[PDB]
Amino acid sequence: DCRKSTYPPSGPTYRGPVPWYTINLDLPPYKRWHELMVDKAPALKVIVNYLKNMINAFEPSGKIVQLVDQKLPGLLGSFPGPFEEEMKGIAAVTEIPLGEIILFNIFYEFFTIATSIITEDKEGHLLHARNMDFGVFLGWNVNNNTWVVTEELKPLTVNLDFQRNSKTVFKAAGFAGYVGMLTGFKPGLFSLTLNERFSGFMGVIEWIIIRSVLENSTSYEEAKTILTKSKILAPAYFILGGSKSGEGCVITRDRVQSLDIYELDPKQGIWYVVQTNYDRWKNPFFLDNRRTPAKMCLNRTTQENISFATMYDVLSTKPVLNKLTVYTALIDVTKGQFETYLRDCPDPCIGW
Ligand SMILES: *[C@@H]1O[C@H](CO[C@@H]2O[C@@H](C)[C@@H](O)[C@@H](O)[C@@H]2O)[C@@H](O[C@@H]2O[C@H](CO)[C@@H](O)[C@H](O)[C@H]2NC(C)=O)[C@H](O)[C@H]1NC(C)=O
Ligand SMILES: *[C@@H]1O[C@H](CO)[C@@H](O[C@@H]2O[C@H](CO)[C@@H](O)[C@H](O)[C@H]2NC(C)=O)[C@H](O)[C@H]1NC(C)=O
Repeated sequence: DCRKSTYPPSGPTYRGPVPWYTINLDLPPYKRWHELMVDKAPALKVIVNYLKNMINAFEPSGKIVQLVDQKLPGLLGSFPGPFEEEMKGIAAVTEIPLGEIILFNIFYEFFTIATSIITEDKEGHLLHARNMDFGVFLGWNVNNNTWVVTEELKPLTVNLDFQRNSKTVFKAAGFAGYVGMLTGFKPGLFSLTLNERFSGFMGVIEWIIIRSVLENSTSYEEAKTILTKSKILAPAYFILGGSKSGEGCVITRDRVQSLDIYELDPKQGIWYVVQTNYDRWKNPFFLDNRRTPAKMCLNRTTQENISFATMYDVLSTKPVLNKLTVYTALIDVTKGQFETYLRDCPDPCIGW
C-alpha cells in the first residue's frame, strides 16, 4: 500500500538535497561549466567507463569509443556552435578526452528510466513530478557494477539555474558533464521532462532539443509544436506541463513523427497522467512494474488531495521508488517551485 507522511523529506529514503549552480549564458560557452566541473572528473570517469562497457557488452563486435572517436570530427560540426565549445570546456576542466565527454552526452539518455507524472488539482493548477533512475540500459540491462556506478552518480546531480546575466531563463535538473537536460521548466510558461522510449539505439549508432526549447521557446504552444514535429535522434516520450488550466500533454514520439499526443481532461475525469517507459495504450509487461502502483496511489489520493506532499508520497512508494532511483523532482510552473531530492531505498527494495 501507498506511503504517507513522507513530506517534507526525511529518513532513510532521503539522501539529501540537490545543490544549486547558476549557468551564466552571457559567459563564453567554453567557460560556462567550469565552476560546476570542479573536483568531479573522478566520478565522471567512472560513469563514462560504465557506458563504454555496457555498450561494448551489448555489441561485442566493435569498441564504441573507437567508432565515436574515429567518427568524432564529423560529430563536432554536427553540433550547434555552443555545445561543442561547452563540451571542450568540460573536457579541459576534467582532463577527460573530448570523445568521451561526447560519448557521455550522446548516450546518457539510453541509461535512464523514469516515472513522470502531471496532475491538475480542482483549482486547475498543474504539478509536474518525476522519479529518475540511472544504470538500466535500454530499459532492462544492467551488470554487476550498476549499483556502484549509480551511487557514484548521485553527487553529480545538480539543479541548474540558466541565466542571462541576472535574469533566469530556465531551470533544470541535470548532471555535471551533461550539457543537455531531461528535466526543466520556464517559470510561468511550461515544464518538460523526457522519458526514454525503447522500440532507436542503432539509429544513433547508424547516425554516428530539450535544451533549445527550454532556452528559446517563449510559450507552451511553441514548445509543443517543436516537440511534436521536430526530428529527433531516438524515440522518446515528452511530458509537457503548462501554466494555464488544462495545458498538459504526453507526446509519444518516434524519430520523425508523433505517434500519440494525449491531453489532460479533468472535466472528463482524467486529472493525471503517468508516463513510464512503455506506450500507455499497450499492456505492461512483467518488467513494467512502476506505472500501475503510481496510478493506484494517485487514485487513492484523489484529485481533492493532490499536492507536493501527496505527490512525494506516491514517488516514495516501492517500486515507484527503487534502488536505482537517483532523485525525485517536484515542479509547480505557475508558482515557480522546483524541488529536487536525492533518494535511497533501503532493503528490502527491488532494483527497478
Ligand atoms: C564485477 O565483476 C568483475 C569481474 O570479476 C568476476 O566476476 C565477479 C562476479 C567475481 O566472481 C570475480 O571474482 C570474477 O573474477 C569484477 O572485476 C574484478 O575485480 C577485481 C579487482 O579488484 C579482480 O577480481 C579482477 O581484477 C576483476 N576482474 C575483471 C575481469 O576485470 C568487479 O570487481 C565486480 N564488481 C563488484 C562491484 O564486485
Ligand atoms: C537559444 O537561442 C539563442 C539565441 O536565440 C542561441 O544563441 C545562438 O546559438 C547559435 C547556434 O544555435 C550560435 O551559433 C550563436 O553564437 C548564438 N547567438 C547568440 C545571439 O547568442 C542559443 O544557441 C539557442 N540555444 C542553444 C541551446 O544553443
